[PDB]
Amino acid sequence: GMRIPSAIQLHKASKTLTLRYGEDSYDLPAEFLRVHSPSAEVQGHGNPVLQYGKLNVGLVGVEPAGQYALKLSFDDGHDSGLFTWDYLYELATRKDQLWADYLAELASAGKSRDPDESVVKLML
Repeated sequence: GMRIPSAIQLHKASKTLTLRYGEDSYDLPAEFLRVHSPSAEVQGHGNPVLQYGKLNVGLVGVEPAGQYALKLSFDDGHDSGLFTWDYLYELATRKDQLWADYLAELASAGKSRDPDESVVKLML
């Protein structure tokens, strides 16, 4: 279709993107959106690489990049890439499942969200 927002909030005190998919109003965190950032002005590469040591990011700013994508700035980022519209809303209704998925990646890659985490279990 198209899904173009009217609620835009980055909630800078809590770094939360709020959006409204059709009727339904969701509020996603900044650290999810940094790692789920398919850069789009790469123009030569596109590997899936795990993005870790990024937990304490926040959102710093947000303005519409024309009519088809939303320019998004991240404190612990590089403020480049397109997010489109329909991909933003796709994420808006998917985050938890994608998060649970990205957790298992971080769990087993022997890295962490946290810049200085301490995996001190033994379960495998």
